[PDB]
Amino acid sequence: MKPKGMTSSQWFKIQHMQPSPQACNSAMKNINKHTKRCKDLNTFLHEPFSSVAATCQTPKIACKNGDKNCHQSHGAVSLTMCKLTSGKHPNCRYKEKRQNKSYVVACKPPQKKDSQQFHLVPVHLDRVL
Ligand SMILES: [Cl-]
Ligand SMILES: [Cl-]
Ligand SMILES: [Cl-]
Ligand SMILES: [Cl-]
Ligand SMILES: [Cl-]
Ligand SMILES: [Cl-]
Ligand SMILES: [Cl-]
Ligand SMILES: [Cl-]
Ligand SMILES: [Cl-]
Ligand SMILES: [Cl-]
Ligand SMILES: [Cl-]
Ligand SMILES: [Zn+2]
Ligand SMILES: [Zn+2]
Ligand SMILES: [Zn+2]
Ligand SMILES: [Zn+2]
Repeated sequence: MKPKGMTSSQWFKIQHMQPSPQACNSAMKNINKHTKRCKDLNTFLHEPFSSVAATCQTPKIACKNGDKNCHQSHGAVSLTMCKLTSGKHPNCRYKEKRQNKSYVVACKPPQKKDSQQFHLVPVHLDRVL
């Protein structure tokens, strides 16, 4: 789970930002280190953060929860889905699936001491098209 006191924007970066692609089994170790149990599924976006925060500028659309703070990407990007196939921590073994799809992020204003560069930042990944 997201550590107490960490912002949602910062968590989003840890969980999903992977500008240079990494193998799932390596990359999922840093996702799995807070619970030290194997996360079942995770998607990594192979884009610079600034390009994902730029998506917060597209027209507002409904998230999966019904709230109108989601935003679709301008275009498809490279991303990797990781899916747990076996193991127990620290042996979380994943099957990867590399894809080129658009995505939808939920966005909110930055909080606390988040950077001031972006007036809306991604706080969670809402869907992959
Ligand atoms: Cl997240
Ligand atoms: Cl951390
Ligand atoms: Cl940590
Ligand atoms: Cl995910
Ligand atoms: Cl990043
Ligand atoms: Cl949602
Ligand atoms: Cl709400
Ligand atoms: Cl293509
Ligand atoms: Cl998420
Ligand atoms: Cl969601
Ligand atoms: Cl989805
Ligand atoms: Zn940590
Ligand atoms: Zn709401
Ligand atoms: Zn997430
Ligand atoms: Zn959502």
